[PDB]
Amino acid sequence: MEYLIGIQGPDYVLVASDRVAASNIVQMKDDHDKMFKMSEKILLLCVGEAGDTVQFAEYIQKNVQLYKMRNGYELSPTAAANFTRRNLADCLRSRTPYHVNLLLAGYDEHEGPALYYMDYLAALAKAPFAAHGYGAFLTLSILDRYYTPTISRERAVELLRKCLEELQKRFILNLPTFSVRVIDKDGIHNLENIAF
Amino acid sequence: MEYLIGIQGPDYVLVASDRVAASNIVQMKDDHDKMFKMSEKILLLCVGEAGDTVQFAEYIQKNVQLYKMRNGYELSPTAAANFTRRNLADCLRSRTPYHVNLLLAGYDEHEGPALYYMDYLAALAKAPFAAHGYGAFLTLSILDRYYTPTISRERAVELLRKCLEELQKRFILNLPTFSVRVIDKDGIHNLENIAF
Amino acid sequence: FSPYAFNGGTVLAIAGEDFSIVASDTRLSEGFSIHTRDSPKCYKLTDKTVIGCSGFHGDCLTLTKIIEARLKMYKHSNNKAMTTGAIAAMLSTILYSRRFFPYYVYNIIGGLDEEGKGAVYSFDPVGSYQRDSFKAGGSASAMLQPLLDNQVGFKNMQNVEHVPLTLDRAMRLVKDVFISAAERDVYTGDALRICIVTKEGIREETVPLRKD
Amino acid sequence: TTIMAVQFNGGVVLGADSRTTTGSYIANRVTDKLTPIHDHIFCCRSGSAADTQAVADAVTYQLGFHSIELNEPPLVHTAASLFKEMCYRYREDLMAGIIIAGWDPQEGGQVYSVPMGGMMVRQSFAIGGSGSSYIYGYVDATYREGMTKDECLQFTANALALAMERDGSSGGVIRLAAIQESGVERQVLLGDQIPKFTIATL
Amino acid sequence: TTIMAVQFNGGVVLGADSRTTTGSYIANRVTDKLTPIHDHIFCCRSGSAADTQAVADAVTYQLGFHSIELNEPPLVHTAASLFKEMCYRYREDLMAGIIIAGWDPQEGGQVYSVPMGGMMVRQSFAIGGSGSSYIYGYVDATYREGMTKDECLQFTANALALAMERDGSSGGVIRLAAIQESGVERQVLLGDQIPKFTIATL
Amino acid sequence: SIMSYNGGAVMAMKGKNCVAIAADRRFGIQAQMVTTDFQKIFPMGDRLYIGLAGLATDVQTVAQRLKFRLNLYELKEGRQIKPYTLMSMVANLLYEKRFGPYYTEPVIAGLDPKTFKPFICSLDLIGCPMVTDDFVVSGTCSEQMYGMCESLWEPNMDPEHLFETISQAMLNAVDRDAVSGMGVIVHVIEKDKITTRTLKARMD
Amino acid sequence: TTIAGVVYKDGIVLGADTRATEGMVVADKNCSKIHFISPNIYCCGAGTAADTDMTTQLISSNLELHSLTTGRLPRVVTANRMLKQMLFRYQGYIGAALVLGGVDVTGPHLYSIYPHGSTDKLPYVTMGSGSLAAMAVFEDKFRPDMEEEEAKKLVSEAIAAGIFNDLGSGSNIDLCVISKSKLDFLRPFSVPNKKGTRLGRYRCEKGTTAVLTEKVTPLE
Amino acid sequence: TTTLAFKFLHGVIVAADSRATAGAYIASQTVKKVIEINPYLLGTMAGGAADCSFWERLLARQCRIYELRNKERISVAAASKLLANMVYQYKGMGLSMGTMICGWDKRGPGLYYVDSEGNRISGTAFSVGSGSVYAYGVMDRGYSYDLKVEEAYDLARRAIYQATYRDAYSGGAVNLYHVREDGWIRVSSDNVADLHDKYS
Amino acid sequence: TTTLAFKFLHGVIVAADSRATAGAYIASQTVKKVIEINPYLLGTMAGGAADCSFWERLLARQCRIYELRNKERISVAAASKLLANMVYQYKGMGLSMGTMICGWDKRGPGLYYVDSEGNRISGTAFSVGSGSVYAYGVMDRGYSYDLKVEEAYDLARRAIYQATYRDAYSGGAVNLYHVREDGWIRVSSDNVADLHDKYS
Amino acid sequence: TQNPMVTGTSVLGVKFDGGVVIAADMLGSYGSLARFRNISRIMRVNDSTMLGASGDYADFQYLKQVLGQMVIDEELLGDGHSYSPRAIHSWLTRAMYSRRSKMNPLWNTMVIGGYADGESFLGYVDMLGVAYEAPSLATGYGAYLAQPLLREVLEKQPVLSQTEARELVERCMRVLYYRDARSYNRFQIATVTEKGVEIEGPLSAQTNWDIAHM
Repeated sequence: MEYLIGIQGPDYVLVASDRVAASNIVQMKDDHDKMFKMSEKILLLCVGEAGDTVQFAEYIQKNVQLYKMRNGYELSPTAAANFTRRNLADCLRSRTPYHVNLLLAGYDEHEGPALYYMDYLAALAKAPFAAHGYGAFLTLSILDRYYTPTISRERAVELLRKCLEELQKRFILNLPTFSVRVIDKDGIHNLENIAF
Repeated sequence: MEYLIGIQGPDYVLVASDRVAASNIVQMKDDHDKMFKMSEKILLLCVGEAGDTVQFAEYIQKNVQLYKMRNGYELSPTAAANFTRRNLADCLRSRTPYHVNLLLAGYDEHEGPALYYMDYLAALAKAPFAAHGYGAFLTLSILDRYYTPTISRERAVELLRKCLEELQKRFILNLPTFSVRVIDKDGIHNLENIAF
Repeated sequence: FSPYAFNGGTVLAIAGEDFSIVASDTRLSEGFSIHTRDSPKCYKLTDKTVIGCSGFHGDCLTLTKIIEARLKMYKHSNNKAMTTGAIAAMLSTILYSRRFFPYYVYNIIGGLDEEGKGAVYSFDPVGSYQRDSFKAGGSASAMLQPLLDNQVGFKNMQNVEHVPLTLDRAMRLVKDVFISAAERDVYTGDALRICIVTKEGIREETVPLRKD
Repeated sequence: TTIMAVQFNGGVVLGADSRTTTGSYIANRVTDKLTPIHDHIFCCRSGSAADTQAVADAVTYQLGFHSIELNEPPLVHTAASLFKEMCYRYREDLMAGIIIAGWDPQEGGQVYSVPMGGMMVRQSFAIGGSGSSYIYGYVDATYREGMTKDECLQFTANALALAMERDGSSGGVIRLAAIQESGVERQVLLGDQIPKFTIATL
Repeated sequence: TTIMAVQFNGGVVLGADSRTTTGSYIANRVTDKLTPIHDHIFCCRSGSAADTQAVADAVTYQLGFHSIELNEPPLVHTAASLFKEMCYRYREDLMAGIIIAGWDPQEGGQVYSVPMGGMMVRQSFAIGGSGSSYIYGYVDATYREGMTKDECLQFTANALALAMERDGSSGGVIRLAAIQESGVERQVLLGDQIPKFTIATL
Repeated sequence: SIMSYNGGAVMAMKGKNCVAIAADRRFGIQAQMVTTDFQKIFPMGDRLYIGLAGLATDVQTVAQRLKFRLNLYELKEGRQIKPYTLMSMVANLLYEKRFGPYYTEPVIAGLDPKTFKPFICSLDLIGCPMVTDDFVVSGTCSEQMYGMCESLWEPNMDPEHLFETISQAMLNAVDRDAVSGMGVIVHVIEKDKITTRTLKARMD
Repeated sequence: TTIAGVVYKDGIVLGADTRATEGMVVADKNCSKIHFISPNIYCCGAGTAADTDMTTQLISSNLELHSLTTGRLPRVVTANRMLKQMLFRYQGYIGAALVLGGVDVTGPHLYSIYPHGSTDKLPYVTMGSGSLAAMAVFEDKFRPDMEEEEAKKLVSEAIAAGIFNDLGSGSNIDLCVISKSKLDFLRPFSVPNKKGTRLGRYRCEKGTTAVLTEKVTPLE
Repeated sequence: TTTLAFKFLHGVIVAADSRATAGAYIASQTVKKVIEINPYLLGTMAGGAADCSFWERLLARQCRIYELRNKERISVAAASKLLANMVYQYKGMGLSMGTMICGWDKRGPGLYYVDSEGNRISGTAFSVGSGSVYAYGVMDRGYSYDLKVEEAYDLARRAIYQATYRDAYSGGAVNLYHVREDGWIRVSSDNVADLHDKYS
Repeated sequence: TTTLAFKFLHGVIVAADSRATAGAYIASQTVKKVIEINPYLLGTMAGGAADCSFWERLLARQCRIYELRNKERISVAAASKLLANMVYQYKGMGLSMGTMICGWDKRGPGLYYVDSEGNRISGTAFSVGSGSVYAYGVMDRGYSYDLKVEEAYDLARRAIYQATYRDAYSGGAVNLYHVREDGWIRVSSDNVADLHDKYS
Repeated sequence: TQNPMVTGTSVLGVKFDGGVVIAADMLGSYGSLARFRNISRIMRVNDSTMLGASGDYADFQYLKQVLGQMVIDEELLGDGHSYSPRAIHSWLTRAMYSRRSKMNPLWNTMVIGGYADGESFLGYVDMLGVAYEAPSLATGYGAYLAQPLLREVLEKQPVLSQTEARELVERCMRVLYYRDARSYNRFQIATVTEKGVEIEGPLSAQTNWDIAHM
């Protein structure tokens, strides 16, 4: 199972994900990237079925890039999150349904930071923090107990470490490295990878 | 999945096993012991079904201890390995079959060190080295390439580290600590636990 | 061949300071037909203990006879009648005896304890039980429970006097919730039998409900 | 359901039961299982009530349009050919055993049996439905060649009655029909008119 | 399989087919389905060949031992009671429809039908087996009270023949039997002796 | 069951010259809560609201498609849609997917745009409308809502009295249901104002 | 659901119960099962409620179009034909068991249409979960060419039989008398079931509910 | 259901919820998930209500008989072994019970986890139930062996409260216990609604 | 089947076995599991013989057409993407193919793993087949990025040989390839029986 | 049994002023075919009790022979103690339930009619062990077709006379013949009063087929 996690702060949104690409019982990759850049200030985290995630994530990416190309401006985090929910919901009862769970993080100049949670049945929900996978059951209560709306960027990273540390001591799966990014007014920044 | 491993040297037999006791998706224990002392120079490593292992391993232990009590001498590694194969094979077609995979390590004064491999269908096989579990597929070839019959005790431990290190980089499961013991003429010795 | 059948029915229990009420509808059904409109689901155990049984009528009859026999056997060897708490404890073990072919009955024991206070014990098919203030079982158990929590336990109410439940007031409530349960639950109807358990024996009442 | 059709010199004699059941409940006890396709062409229906009604409707629409274009009375074999085509083409869906019977100037009185699969066989007499199993030995020992129109009416009524008494899916009244060059002679045999047969007693 | 038993004044008349099939292949074409339980008590067998043979053997062992202890000719009803007991007790395993028929001094000629479930009903005549479905309407319209021993032999042969011609599991020869106070009269009706009935031709 | 996958419950009550509509705020997959402020009631006019319970994905899809049609309808013939006409529009929309329908049971509550007569109704998944003169419920705890509604509802209730009745009804109904709760929102529609309040409910 | 209909001396009398249930719980206490097809033709519906409503809405809309084109009074055979041809084409997927009855130029006609597409033309029919109870009343009291009041009495008795014996039937009894000169839609025609009067008043007093947030939005 | 138990420097802390659920309908909000085997032994319940209740009661009877025969109390290791051997005979039959046996014997504070599957492990911090995954996170993040008694109560209470907030089959009130050398004591029983206003 | 590929400092090393199996009977001991897409591109096969062979051949045709249209060779990333998009249309239909696309383009040595499931990952050391688990162990234990060309050959050879020794569906001969800047070259093809006498 | 073979249809039963009347057709069906047309489905337990059964006929014969032997054993003692109708109904319930608990039920739905100490008894016992008493019973298809008519008459006239009950039972048989496809037009009628049990028949109902023309 793959692991996704997002934390929205006052004027920034921190996201992280595992870097493991596994086949049967072996970790084929230890530095796999599960984050897809949709625009300058929009990040799409996707997990799920083998070929479904990349296939779906890249389709949404191409359309969001196309939007800016012909319009000049970029799609906002809210509009991008609704566009992807519509697409995913249109394939639900279709011939080829996408089994993907995802988090949409972005930063709008007028709306501030935004974090969206979307399950495989295409139900869009805005939240202060969210997680995906089997490791979300062991870390959602950690966030619940320590998250505060005015949490600083330095404290957000410290909070993220606690969750990731819980997975190392309680999860049966082996997830050693994590990709950590942050989106704010300046754009998307690549934070140091958290490894154990 | 649990992991067992045994390596027989010129006049000693080294064994190791994971210390994880897992329920559903969480590691309930991180220092669980899977080795059962049958006698002064006999060790029984057992893995498998929830209550089957302990239930079966303790039954065999009690009978081996009883044997010495009424006879004076202890059962030899070969005799103990045949006694446990008989018991396991008698329950196969019975009402309550034991789903346990195990390794029997011991040291006889006249026969030297001995390592036995027994699967859940009760097929006894003597070997220079053996392993059990899903992690045996990723470590049996490592042993194959580096094991030599005259391998020293210091080199045996070094070889074991390589196998355990392979699990940390390739296995999808999280097995951080391992119990390491060695049986020779002096008896059973508790080696330092190998952790990562 | 299926050994079970849903015959509907709904038992209600209410404990008071010096009383106990066990009410239920008298309709027995099968599928979409009505077997009989006169089938009480309340059984008098002792002189201060009354049991209500809903679910598979076949199991209801057998369980009821087993309990009656057990009460007589206990009196023969202990020279005294069984108390409500003892009957509840004994019933728990009787239900767990058939753990792998359980009784399809929802039991509710309502009587008085040793101090003369109203005692109500709700049960689960395999034997799990606990003492409560009030309890509802059967087809309309999820329809009445919420109302009792509100009207008897004063849940979700702010400034309220929390006045002690009296026999008079309890009688009104019982009749009212059963009237509402007959309008929505198709298994509840015909008549309502009320069994009041006080210190002066057990009293029985009967109120007519919707026939359709 | 029990349907039967017998042929004689003049034309044919059709007859059936009137019971329409759903499990053990009789939905209709006075059903008319004898449908007129044309002036002298009838058809008994057995199997599925909606399947046979849709098939009989389609054939009736086609045969009438075909009869108007040709400006001639349709042949009985053509009506059987139209039933056969539909019953074979949709043999996986439809569940109908049709007996087609009638009279035409070119071949006289003909009875065609079109069973479930969609084959088509001409017979001197035919029986279908679930109740036909009980009367195979009786129509074999009782039918003779050279029967008159009145003898066919009695023989058909006797057979249907014997099947109705043994079959749970048959019952009600007996609806007979006589087709000739003249026209159709419909008639119902109610309760006491139904031929009776004593029950072995001890 | 088609078995039949009819009773008259003197005694009874039993008859059956001789075909034993396994799917579409005839394993035995001259099978004797009429088994003697006692001197005047016979039984027709239908259903499973091994089930009915084991049941008939058991009854025969019990009835003979019972008849020796009582020092009296066994009653036909007692033989039916022994068949009924076994067929009910092991109704889940056994697959046998037995017709018991015979004669005794206390009740004369009696026919008892013991169908698959294990119930037991006395009749003036009975029919069993897979081929009996085709002859229900014929034995209903043809049987009359007051038949003689010779009339029962013809009526039974006619019915069995009609069923054999329609049933795939019936065929071969017809084995009749007449039981009376005297004894048993066994007789076979081969190929040309088998009653014939013309086929409707066009 | 597919309808109890996300949980939820909606309610509608008729007053004297007003209507009330309430719903739970919990959004969750099976036994795990994700958010506690998921919108279930959507404004379809100034005094026309619609509640949607069932599959969360279908709740948003049906709510978005209904707005699409309603918007076009109001532009075509410049007038606000009538409560009864909206129920027909929804039924039509639901019956379109007769064989493989949306998993949501809508509840409509509002007042007429020219007479302000209270109107409440509820449809099934395939679009079977059902107008009542008291209350309508929809959700996982429908049995508990009926019990509360049947014994608390009174004819001709004023806005203040109506609010209390629907509040107690939903509050006590969602407390006996595991997959429903996490807060209650109530909309009391009057002739000149719309009062919206969140209730003090349990968070377990 | 209990729907029934009979053909009296000079017309058609339809009747049905008013209870609508979703599972084993009463959803609607006053539902309408008698649907309007045309001025002289009405239809009773059983089985799936959504299917019966949409199917009768379509056939009635088609008959209205047909009636405008020809400029004549619609026939019951036309309605019977349209419904049976539609139900047969959906291979029983549109569970709509209806009791069609009306009066045209050829007199009063009663029809019973099943979900698969089969139709029957009888003097009296019953449909629904409690159809057997209504049939029992029709099998013991129906007489050919009855008076209007006698037909209304028999139909009421039939509907009542299903209401008090079938768990899926209940509430009131709606009737529909159709003749050559009139059409009386009696809703309801009988209210044999009455809800018991509340013994207490649990009126929620203002301030009993704790509020966290509140917002008021004025309108025009 | 959410039950948790951890042994620090001052004994064992045992907490649990009080919700019973029959499908999706809340059957009860006051159920007792902790069983007082004896003065120095506690047992938690999770899974099958009837199963847990019955076998824990049977275990209590065995413990009482054991003390009468040898004139001494049974150890925590011996008590849990008795329960493990008991339910092992009906292995695969469908029994559903996850229990935590806690106490204080000759080897100090003892905490064992025993289920119907066949597991019987000793440890320092366990969590059983459907809301056990959520309790683990909060527990482990604030768990220390040197934790003060008051701090240990707040930790256990908070752990259970967060599990009821996420798990739909958990809620009611948090019943807390404290196992010491002198025996167990009922610490508190706070409703989840009251804890919500205190933690916010 | 056992195929392995790793990219060190001197290009990519590609090795595989040559055994084909139809159930438990050995169909062949000389099957080619490496496909020469073009002079600078290689493709490995594992799983469905007909599947791999057909889609890799279709990929080769697309690569050839791509080079004629743009007058330049296709990259390793673009080639693997073409194969990933190809087999994604028949996802869930039963296609069984695990392939490794190796080559040398503008970004240096490229190694991609593509299967019928939908995976398309780039990496430095992969292993596909039923004997892939055994190859991983030996490969990883002796794999270094600074490995000399001769050392890289021995590693790959030994890795495959140990996999055929443990895996019943692996055997035959080890065919080795070496991808460089100038293109791939067939290094060697040693039988497993001859390697057994050299390693012992 | 697990699979019922030859079965009988519904059994009607009504209580009247001074007795109980029970009716049932004499037909044993084998699937949809009417095999045995002259079998009795009503039995006389003793002077005050009579029993009617629907369902598997072979199971009814076994119960009839077991019950019959119980009455003989009880009459052999001659101590002034005979089984009442309620005691026979109680015994049947326990027997039916015991068999259903062993997953080998007696596929029968019985109707018990009796008259003891000036009180008429009408009991019902199904195959699952579900037992109860009522003023009028109807098994199988009688519950949907005869019960509605019987209940309607007992709502206006709770107490009926012998003639009223007898003629009301004949109206139910006529309706059963019309709408039940597993029924026969030849039934039996048993009545129990203070004088004992009286089995009448084979009777037939008078049918009308005027709707065939219309």
